[PDB]
Amino acid sequence: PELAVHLQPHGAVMIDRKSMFYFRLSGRGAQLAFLLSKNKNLHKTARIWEIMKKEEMSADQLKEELSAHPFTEAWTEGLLDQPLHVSGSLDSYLPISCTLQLTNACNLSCSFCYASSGKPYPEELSSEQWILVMQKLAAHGVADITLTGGEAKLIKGFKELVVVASSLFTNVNVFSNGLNWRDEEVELLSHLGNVSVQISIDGMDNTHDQLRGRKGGFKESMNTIKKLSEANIPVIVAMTINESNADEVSDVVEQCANAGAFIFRAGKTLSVGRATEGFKALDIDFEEMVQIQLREARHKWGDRLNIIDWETDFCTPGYLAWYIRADGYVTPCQLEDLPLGHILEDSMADIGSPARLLQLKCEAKNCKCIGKIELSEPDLPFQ
Amino acid sequence: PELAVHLQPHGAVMIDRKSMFYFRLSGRGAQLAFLLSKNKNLHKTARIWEIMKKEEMSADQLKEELSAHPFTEAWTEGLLDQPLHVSGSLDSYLPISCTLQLTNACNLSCSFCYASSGKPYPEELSSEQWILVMQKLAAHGVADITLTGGEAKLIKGFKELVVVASSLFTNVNVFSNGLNWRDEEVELLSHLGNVSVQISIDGMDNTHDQLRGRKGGFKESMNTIKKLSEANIPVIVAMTINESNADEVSDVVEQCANAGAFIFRAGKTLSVGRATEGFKALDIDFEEMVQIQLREARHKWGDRLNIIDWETDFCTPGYLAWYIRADGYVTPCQLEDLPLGHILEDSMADIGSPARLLQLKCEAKNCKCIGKIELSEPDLPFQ
Ligand SMILES: C[S@@+](CC[C@H](N)C(=O)[O-])C[C@H]1O[C@@H](n2cnc3c(N)ncnc32)[C@H](O)[C@@H]1O
Ligand SMILES: C[S@@+](CC[C@H](N)C(=O)[O-])C[C@H]1O[C@@H](n2cnc3c(N)ncnc32)[C@H](O)[C@@H]1O
Ligand code: SF4
Ligand code: SF4
Ligand code: FES
Ligand code: FES
Ligand SMILES: [Mg+2]
Ligand SMILES: [Mg+2]
Repeated sequence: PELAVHLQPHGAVMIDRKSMFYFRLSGRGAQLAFLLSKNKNLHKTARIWEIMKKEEMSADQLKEELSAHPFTEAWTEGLLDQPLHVSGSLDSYLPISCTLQLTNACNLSCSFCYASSGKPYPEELSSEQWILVMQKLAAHGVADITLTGGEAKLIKGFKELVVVASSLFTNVNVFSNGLNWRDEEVELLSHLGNVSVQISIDGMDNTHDQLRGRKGGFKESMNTIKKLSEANIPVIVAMTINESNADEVSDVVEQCANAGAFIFRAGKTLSVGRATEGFKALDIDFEEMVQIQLREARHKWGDRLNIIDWETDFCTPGYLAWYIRADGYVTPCQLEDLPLGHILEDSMADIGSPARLLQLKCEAKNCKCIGKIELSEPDLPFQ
Repeated sequence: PELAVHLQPHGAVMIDRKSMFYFRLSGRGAQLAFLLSKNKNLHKTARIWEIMKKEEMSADQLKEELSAHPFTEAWTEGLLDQPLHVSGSLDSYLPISCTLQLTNACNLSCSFCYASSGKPYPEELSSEQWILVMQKLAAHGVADITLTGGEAKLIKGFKELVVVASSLFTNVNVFSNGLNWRDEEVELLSHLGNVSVQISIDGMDNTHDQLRGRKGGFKESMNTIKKLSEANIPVIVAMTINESNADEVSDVVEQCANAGAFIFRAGKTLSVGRATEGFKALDIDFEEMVQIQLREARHKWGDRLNIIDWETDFCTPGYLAWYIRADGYVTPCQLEDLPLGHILEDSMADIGSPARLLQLKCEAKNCKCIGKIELSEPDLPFQ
């Protein structure tokens, strides 16, 4: 693991930047973690605690205390032996993960698209501006970046941008419809080494092609999955479910397994953007139909492919993750246009205002997760 | 080494956080460093460069390019194989080293004291406020902290504060007159492991005691040096030269070597604070007298003690190092009361304003280094 401690106004989190697992630290636990990362010795850390805190603590008591949870238990086995990166703020909520909508342009114009993509916004951040943004985010401790759109790789200067992303972040993911991939793009992402690709597949050939409005789209996108996987790029396949494709999940999973994909994830079509027109919620029969196929698929393909459960490493919207639109406005979530601020016009500290987050929590209509967030009781390191 | 890249408005620096050596990166060199830290392979990095830059580059050309300087040469030997910490800003100058004046209180009242120490300021930051400050500095990439005063360890809550400093920074140094050290303070700093102590010794017994106004001060302070060294704490001895002690340098060096000190540094008395009254610049005969003793001392004791040269790891005042006074005002240098800002009232970004730094560069009367600083031509990574 590549561990970091990220400070927040109500407490700190420890993050494994590689897996993006994170763990809410108690104030005491954070202090002990920092000590162990420095002196690397349970006896030394316990004795320091005794001196500074005027409280008895032996190495056995410290070991037993940390053995109370499997993650803190690893701190007694040398997990904290590498330098622990420090980031964040006690005064504002700064993210550990961001999703950057590089452009709203797209070669498709899917009738369900939550982003209403196809045409770019009249003014979008240039690749040079996104490179400025990424330097600011990385210097603030953002560890994980997703590049989306639209079709992200349509942005002029994409190659330089994705190199900057790879260089400045622990993990990069590029979301793509899988169309119009060039050999040197595959090669570039392969060599960069920390870039994954998420490809949308919405059915077998004919259903996918109808839903996406592209005859031959499935075959091209599946070929892209194969080329990426052959170049050792982790591929995540995202299938967005509706009444047309609900019965095709198991067949799609097989195709993805054969193509070498790493992860398969199915999700509902949400009533956002172009999908609002004529929206019908997935009724219960179709939802159960998906679930039985996911279960069957794990029995069959679970060895060769991670098949995600239908509906922590979840970065809480707004508090731990930001979505940055192609026009520069920052929101808690790719589904939400209610802004925290503007990435060029406002300071990082102002964007992460706790008061605004509370306001967005009660006013957001499209991100369903943010309204459900319950902050833990304040428990800060060092008091 | 524990390497970091710190962005500035005119270019980036690579820092070894352990030794505090740093190196101005060219924009190209910074890009190559990040790539090598990620894919860890000269062939992969060269090929990525070819694809993104549309310029030919083989592994041999990359190796030859980096072999042009001994530090970049190590990047072809795996120096960059651990995660590279990113910090800084393209819009303001943020420091990599800070010196925190925890209090202006002191048990002595030396007639030369640049800080005019003895009585605390009427309002000083509490240890709790300093702990808030340290979290902000560490989250902004400050790697190295010095705790000074006054006598820093007089601050209420010193033990908790120095533990926070050790926990949040790669290196901590505590400056002390060497008086009134408790056994558990020595033990605490020993166990923390990344804390050094700088002790002032201004002559042999009688000259030191006269200059410091403390009969028995030399014997007590030398005993502290011995206790600290016996506990494996690196001790730096600082001798501040005047006409009274200039001929005692070699004798002091011997005492410091015998006591186990790590570094000996002699410096001039500067016309700041209480020393302005009756100030006489060290004339040339006394300055040469010091130099001959330093030379003799290195011949004799250079094996057992680092004897610093009379008059990079020098962190440029204001641009790379901040001094934070006990009243919270930030200045470029411990000798200078001209402020960059206030650590509680102003944002980090506002304190490091490039325009204010230029103004301080031309208006500062007491820091002699800042006026001499010449910024290199702008050479930013990623354009
Ligand atoms: C906005 S697309 C951008 C990347 C790329 N153009 C693509 O389609 O894969 C990101 C993901 O959102 C999904 N998506 C689009 N509209 C949606 C909606 N209304 N509800 C749920 N997911 C949706 C897409 O199918 C895709 O998996
Ligand atoms: C301000 S003292 C604070 C720490 C502690 N009280 C001590 O004296 O070591 C830090 C250093 O500055 C030195 N110093 C004080 N006044 C000075 C002056 N006018 N010129 C040069 N150094 C000075 C001290 O001797 C000491 O080495
Ligand atoms: S879902 Fe992806 S491919 Fe379809 S219009 Fe939206 S951005 Fe384009
Ligand atoms: S030089 Fe150090 S010991 Fe002397 S008055 Fe100043 S702060 Fe106190
Ligand atoms: S994070 Fe916005 S809906 Fe889940
Ligand atoms: S840094 Fe101020 S005088 Fe040297
Ligand atoms: Mg059908
Ligand atoms: Mg004399």
